Amino acid sequence: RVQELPLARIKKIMKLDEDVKMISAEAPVLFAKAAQIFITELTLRAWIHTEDNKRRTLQRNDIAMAITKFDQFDFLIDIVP
Amino acid sequence: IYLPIANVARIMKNAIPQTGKIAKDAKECVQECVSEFISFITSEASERCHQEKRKTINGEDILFAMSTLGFDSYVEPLKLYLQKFRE
Amino acid sequence: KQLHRILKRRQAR
Repeated sequence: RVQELPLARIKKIMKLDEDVKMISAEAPVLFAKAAQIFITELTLRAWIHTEDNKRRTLQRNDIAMAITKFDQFDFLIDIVP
Repeated sequence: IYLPIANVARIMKNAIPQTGKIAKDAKECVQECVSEFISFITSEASERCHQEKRKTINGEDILFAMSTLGFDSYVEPLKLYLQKFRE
Repeated sequence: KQLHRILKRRQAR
């Protein structure tokens, strides 16, 4: 269940931001569900490339291909080598 | 700094066919991507709060940042999740 | 939609 994701870790990531001072209780909760949605959509889009290469193992290059192709993942472009 | 790999892997495995497999470095890659997602959205919300001279990142700030940055489809499921969360 | 936030994240560094 999404409720199982650790809110303390989400808050820690949030607190890396240089302009974050205080965080509401509900912000990490929202990010937990958003993380599930995001992982699911990114994985499904990477899996297109897995199957297009006649493979059954999702590989890091499949994720990189999904990042470069889809506008919703533009923000990940600096992760791609 | 990262969500637990077991949780990331479970969500990933639920997304693909039951016979599919996921390489270890692909799970780690998605782990990195989802911390970047949180940081990216947070940066948008935090600059807005700073411009408005507010000290607390609220839930509306996160949702609005998602809407601004191309994740508007997340807003409705997130509101339902949070409302059932606090019910 | 993401371009300016992507840039600003690079700019903050």
